[PDB]
Amino acid sequence: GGMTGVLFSLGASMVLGGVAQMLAPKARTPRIQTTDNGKQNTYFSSLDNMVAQGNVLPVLYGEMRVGSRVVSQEISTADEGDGGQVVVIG
Amino acid sequence: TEKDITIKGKTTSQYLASVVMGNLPPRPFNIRMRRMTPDSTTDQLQNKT
Repeated sequence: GGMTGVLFSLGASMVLGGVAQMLAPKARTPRIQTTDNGKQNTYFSSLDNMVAQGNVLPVLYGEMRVGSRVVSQEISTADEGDGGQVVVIG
Repeated sequence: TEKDITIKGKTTSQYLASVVMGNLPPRPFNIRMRRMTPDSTTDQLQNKT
C-alpha cells in the first residue's frame, strides 16, 4: 500500500475529442425535423403561442420579443361602454 | 344619475343591448331606469323600451 503502481497517465486520451472541448464545454444543437422544413429553431427563441398543460413556465433575461403560453382564451359579446357617459350609438 | 343611453337608428326589430358598470357601492341597494322621451300619442311612433 505504500507504493502506487500503474500511474496510468491520461494525455491524448482526452484530447482525442478536440482541444477546444477541454477549455469550453461546447453547446447542444437542437434536433432537426422534416415537417418543420428548414426553420432551425434554437433553445432560446419562441415567436408563437404555446400551450400551458403540464409544462414549465419559461423565463426571460433580456430584450428579445417572445411569444407566451396561453392560459385562458374566450370570446363574448362586446358590450357598449367607455370610461364615461358618452354612449351614443347613432 | 349613474349612466345615460341614447339610440338613433331605423329598426323595427326587438333589439337588446347591454351596458356594464362597476358596482362600487357595497351592501344591498336599489336600481332604477327612467325614460326621457315622452310616450308617443299616435300609433305611428313605436319607440318602446
